[PDB]
Amino acid sequence: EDAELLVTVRGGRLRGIRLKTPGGPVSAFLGIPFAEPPMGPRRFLPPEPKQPWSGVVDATTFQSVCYQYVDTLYPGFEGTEMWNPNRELSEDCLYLNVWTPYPRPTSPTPVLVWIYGGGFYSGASSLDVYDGRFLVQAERTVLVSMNYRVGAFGFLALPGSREAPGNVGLLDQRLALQWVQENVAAFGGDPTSVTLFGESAGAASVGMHLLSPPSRGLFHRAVLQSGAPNGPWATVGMGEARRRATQLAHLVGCPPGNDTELVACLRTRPAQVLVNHEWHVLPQESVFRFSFVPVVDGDFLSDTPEALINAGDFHGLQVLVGVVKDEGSYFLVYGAPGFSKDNESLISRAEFLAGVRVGVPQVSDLAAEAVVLHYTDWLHPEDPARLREALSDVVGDHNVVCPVAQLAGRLAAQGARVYAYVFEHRASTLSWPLWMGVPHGYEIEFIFGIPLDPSRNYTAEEKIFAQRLMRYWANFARTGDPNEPAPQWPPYTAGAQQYVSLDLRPLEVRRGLRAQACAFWNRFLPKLLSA
Amino acid sequence: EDAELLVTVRGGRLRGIRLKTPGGPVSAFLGIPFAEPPMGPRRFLPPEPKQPWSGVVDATTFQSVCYQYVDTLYPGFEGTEMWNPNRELSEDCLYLNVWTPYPRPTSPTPVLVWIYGGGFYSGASSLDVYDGRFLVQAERTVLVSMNYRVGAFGFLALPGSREAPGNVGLLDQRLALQWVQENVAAFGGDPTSVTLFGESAGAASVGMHLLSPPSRGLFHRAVLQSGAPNGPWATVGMGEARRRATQLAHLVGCPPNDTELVACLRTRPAQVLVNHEWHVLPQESVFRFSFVPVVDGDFLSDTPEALINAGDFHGLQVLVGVVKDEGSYFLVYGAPGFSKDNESLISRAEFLAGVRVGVPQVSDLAAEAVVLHYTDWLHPEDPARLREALSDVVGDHNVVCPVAQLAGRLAAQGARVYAYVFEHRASTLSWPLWMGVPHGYEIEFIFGIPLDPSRNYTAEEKIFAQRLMRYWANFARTGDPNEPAPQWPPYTAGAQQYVSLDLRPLEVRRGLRAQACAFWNRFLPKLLSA
Ligand SMILES: *[C@@H]1O[C@H](CO[C@@H]2O[C@@H](C)[C@@H](O)[C@@H](O)[C@@H]2O)[C@@H](O[C@@H]2O[C@H](CO)[C@@H](O)[C@H](O)[C@H]2NC(C)=O)[C@H](O)[C@H]1NC(C)=O
Ligand SMILES: NC(=O)c1cc[n+](COC[n+]2ccccc2/C=N/O)cc1
Ligand SMILES: NC(=O)c1cc[n+](COC[n+]2ccccc2/C=N/O)cc1
Repeated sequence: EDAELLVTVRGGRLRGIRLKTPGGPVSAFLGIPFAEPPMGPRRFLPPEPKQPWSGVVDATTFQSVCYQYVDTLYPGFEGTEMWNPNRELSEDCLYLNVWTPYPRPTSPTPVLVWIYGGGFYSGASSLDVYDGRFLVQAERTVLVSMNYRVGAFGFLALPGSREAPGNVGLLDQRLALQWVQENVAAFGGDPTSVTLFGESAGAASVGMHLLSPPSRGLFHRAVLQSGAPNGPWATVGMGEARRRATQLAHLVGCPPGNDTELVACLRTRPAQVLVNHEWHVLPQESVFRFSFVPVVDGDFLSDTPEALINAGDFHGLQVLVGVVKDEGSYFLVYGAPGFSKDNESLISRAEFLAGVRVGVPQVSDLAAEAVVLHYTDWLHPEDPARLREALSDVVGDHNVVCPVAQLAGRLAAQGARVYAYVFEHRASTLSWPLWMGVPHGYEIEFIFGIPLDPSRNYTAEEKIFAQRLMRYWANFARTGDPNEPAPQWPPYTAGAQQYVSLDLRPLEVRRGLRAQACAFWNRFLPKLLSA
Repeated sequence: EDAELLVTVRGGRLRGIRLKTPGGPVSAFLGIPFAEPPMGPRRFLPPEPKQPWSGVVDATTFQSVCYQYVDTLYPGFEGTEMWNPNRELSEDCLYLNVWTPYPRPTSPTPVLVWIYGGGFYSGASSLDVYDGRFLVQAERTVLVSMNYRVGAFGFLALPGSREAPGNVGLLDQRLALQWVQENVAAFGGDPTSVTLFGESAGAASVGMHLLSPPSRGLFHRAVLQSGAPNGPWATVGMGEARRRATQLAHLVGCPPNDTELVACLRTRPAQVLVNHEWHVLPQESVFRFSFVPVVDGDFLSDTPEALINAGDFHGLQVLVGVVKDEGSYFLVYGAPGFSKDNESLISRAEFLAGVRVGVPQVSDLAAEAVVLHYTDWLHPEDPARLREALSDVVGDHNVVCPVAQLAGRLAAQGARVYAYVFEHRASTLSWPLWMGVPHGYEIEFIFGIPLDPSRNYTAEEKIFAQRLMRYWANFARTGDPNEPAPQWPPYTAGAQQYVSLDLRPLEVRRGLRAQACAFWNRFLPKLLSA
């Protein structure tokens, strides 16, 4: 028996595997149970901690993907299949993974904890692009990632009720963070230096842990990649969540009233059946809206994330935030009129005006025209190419860039040191069409060092670029500064608004995360909706 | 005596005067009475045609200026005094002026009619900058200008009442226009070729004659320089007009019945009325005027905006334009932090205060949309950028975008439109350089004032003035400013082409602040409704 692959955590003993990487070996503990399986009577309930076990649990492979919708838009196409479950769908999915250097570190080492995205309805820690072996080998870091319940299984809420309190998917993440504090030292890891990093809904989750006091004590730095908790999609009100919880029950057949009788009927339904109706709940066919997301309940989140962002004191905290260059294009192929991955998507003006209401759903007619005013070039009001880029900017700015910018500015002004980036390299292996640019999510594979995988076909240049980005992230985890203690990465402040661009070229500093556009979304448009 | 200087019109005989020019003489007939003096019981009443006279009317000097406020803000400053009255004030002021070539033309000659501006509260046809001798010597048209009543005397309205129906200053202009049709031929004019041209409130007046059928059959072409009938300042509703008239009565000690109140105002000396007209404004503004044309269903059957969108304008040729910095002039009269004697480098708090002063409403959220569009959010506190931005706010809202909207609607409904931006700063300009090319400082080049050797213009500016007089007169003859050479293309709603007028040859450009004007003409209007 290899002593390096045997570790004792507070619940019992574990056996791991030695993963081969180009640089050398790393120790992986994949599929460690951290909660009791949330099934049967435990569906929709907060996670119960894993009861201790006798013997040795083999943590040698990724456990099941939490039950979730599978995207069928472009079957067999790499650009969509890379995000689809690469394990079996099961409600028994509350397992986490740990990567550590081989041999185990002598002194305590800082942790990265990955929270995957997927619109709070999908995602898994087992995806190839989340493979932790390259980061941990290259930077001698401990990487942890966990599965959390998505969809109705994680975020269906009948607020006030004990059976469907909502936000249990977030509590899954919290329990995993609690697990990291009690047990990461056994893997040679430092529980006093734990950096959350996540992407999209993962980034939004990271932010909600920043705004929830019981979670704040579990980590010390944050990285928010192409997402934020204050995005118009990341939360719902109690009333909205309740209306979506019972509408799901009705299309499912519940009841054939009491909140307990309602959810008890929901528990008798097979998991696939909830997934298949999940959607038909949204008040409007849109893009960038998701049926079951965290609920502003007064518990996990005492107020809305904006109220909390604005009222928070963030001294002693370090944050790394950023977006891709073309946050918007990925979502337009999924339902906006005139768009496909298989043509140039040169839309008409009528299609642009229609796409605006799909991309900015649930707003007054006056609000929609303000969007049309600011994003139309009135010297070329009908140029199809400009209309396509403009719609991409609309839903990209509204959903991602402007929420991230708003967060970064409040954090910087209120005592946190912020660091901002725009990821602008288009991978040589990208399967999406050229007009989509640098789409949402396609910096992840470079942060995890995927180009170092000999199985893949990235250029030698892209490999060096991943090694540089891995160093930035690890530098931030250790120091809270991505800079090497070489062009300097300046902190982001509300005034200067400095960020750097990430591509094959050296770091270049720029100012403003779409400052003109985001002034519309973060300053004016809220005051239009009140009045 | 000189037979060229004697002309007989319907009302009787007049005697003119020969005037000199560096290119030869021209004939002037200044101070021709075209209406009965609107005094005493005729105050606020529509003009009555001048009754025939016996004898010879002396038409050798300008007549009195209509009673108006006099600008006392920078006493003795050229840039100020050039617009102030240069003749004595009087309610006896309804006179017009005719300039013809010398000797008088034998064939019918195209006629230009000038309507001065001055916010509908001031102005005079006698001002040096409106001297017609150069235009008519160089281009051999007939030129006419009239005085019309301004302020309360021209536009005080008690709608419905007969004692103060409003818009009589516009009727003064119409009456003079009727006078031209009946009498311009006696000077060699062609009443079948009358081009209206005016600046600022005069341009808005021209536009209103475009939209009023009784005026429309009285001219053939129109030039609107830095003004529109659809400006947020050029018209007023019936209710707001009535409120302003009654407050002015209260301010002058009149109570408080339409008949009794007009009667009491008729007893007040004219200067008393002038001293208070500005105090009936509901706010502390720039670019808003107490007594302006009223939309009452008579002169204007509807709002100028409504009449523009409904109009068929085939067979109409219009010349429209603005100067480069329409807003800068108006900020030294009240925007916080501005002066002509400093660089006016304002702070954000001043810029924000200056937005409520430039765009008098809405009361709460509309102000927010303006500051959003006009802030550079990478440089939100740069004073130089804020000075320039508040100038754009005032200029766009009040002039540029009303012009752009009129031009687009007229073009898309059958009119041939020519658009210009005047971008030359005169070497003689007395205003500071941060004001650029201010509002009003294209006129002197249009009237060929640089040709006067007594002034201090350059050789390049004299050629520029001659080129401008040629464009305007070309348009008055043919509806096309182009010389029958880079070409001035018509302005269309899609291409939005215009030319820059400066010492360089014509340069074609697209868009009269297309982005800024989308906000003012498309979004903002909808915001108010909801
Ligand atoms: C670009 O493609 C979109 C998407 O539809 C295509 O139609 C398929 C038959 C196939 O050829 C793929 O390229 C795409 O999936 C086009 O939008 C469609 O247009 C048709 C007719 O107007 C309509 O019936 C569909 O409903 C439309 N789909 C959507 C999502 O709007 C678009 O016209 C194409 N643009 C081009 C060719 O310039
Ligand atoms: N629960 C559902 O049925 C359901 C259906 C569709 N979507 C939206 O999915 C489309 N989509 C839209 C944008 C990006 C990705 C994807 C697909 N990801 O798997 C969410 C839930
Ligand atoms: N009666 C009025 O509305 C009114 C408005 C403004 N002013 C004075 O405004 C100053 N001003 C501002 C801009 C141009 C000229 C002048 C001055 N008049 O010659 C007088 C009367």
